[PDB]
Amino acid sequence: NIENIGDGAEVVKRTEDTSSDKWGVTQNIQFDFVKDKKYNKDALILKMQGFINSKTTYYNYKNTDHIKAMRWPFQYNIGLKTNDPNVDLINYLPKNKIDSVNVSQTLGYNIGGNFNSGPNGSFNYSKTISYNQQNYISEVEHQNSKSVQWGIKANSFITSLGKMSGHDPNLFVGYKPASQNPRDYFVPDNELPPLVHSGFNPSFIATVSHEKGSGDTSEFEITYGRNMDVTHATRRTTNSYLEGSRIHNAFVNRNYTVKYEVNWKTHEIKVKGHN
Repeated sequence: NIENIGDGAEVVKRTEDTSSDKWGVTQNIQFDFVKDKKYNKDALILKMQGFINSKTTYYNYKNTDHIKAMRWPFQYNIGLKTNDPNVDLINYLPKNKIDSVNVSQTLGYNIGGNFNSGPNGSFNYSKTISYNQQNYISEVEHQNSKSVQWGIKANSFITSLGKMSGHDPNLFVGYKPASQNPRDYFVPDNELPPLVHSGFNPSFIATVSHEKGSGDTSEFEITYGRNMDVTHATRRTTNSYLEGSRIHNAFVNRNYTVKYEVNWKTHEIKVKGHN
């Protein structure tokens, strides 16, 4: 749990695993403390992994028998925040808007406080992210020196019907209903991306600096969750056909938030709370 990355430099590693069956979330956090004699600041690389269940559900609408609903994650939320004035968020990955099916990036470190969030010469330490986001797009929703938040949202779909936007109210609505079971007014699982039928496996990185001797502890709040949309499929007769309608941002910030405290001196980590 201690890796030597060079003369006067080492990485002290800690991990925290925290799950919520209520939110359907697992936070697998890697806390890599960068101890370097040539770097005048405390530094910590946080690798945010785990799982966010999609919580996709299908149900009959009110007292009807012609209207069926699909409650699905329009977006996944991944957020990190500190309330410490002595901490600075110095880099994070992914930085830019990315629609690639797979997101794989590397953070590099070179002795003397040199971080290369660009991916010449080798690194003293590296950390890699890797996640799949088929039909979704990743982009930073918010950033400042104390926080970063990504949105991984429904983007572009090709179902059995054609090329659709993640905002299109007809998205996931079936052409013909299979039965009166509410699932059956919506496209089968092989027409659904994994982020809709199963969930998201996040892989995000953030690096923070801390002014040495300004305080031994800092709190970090990490949030993992979803913004749920509701798609209604209405059976009509022209023999039966389905017409789609959407309640966009039906349930926002359905998130599991965990508060962590790091000790810069002892490299120890506690969980202070969660919802």
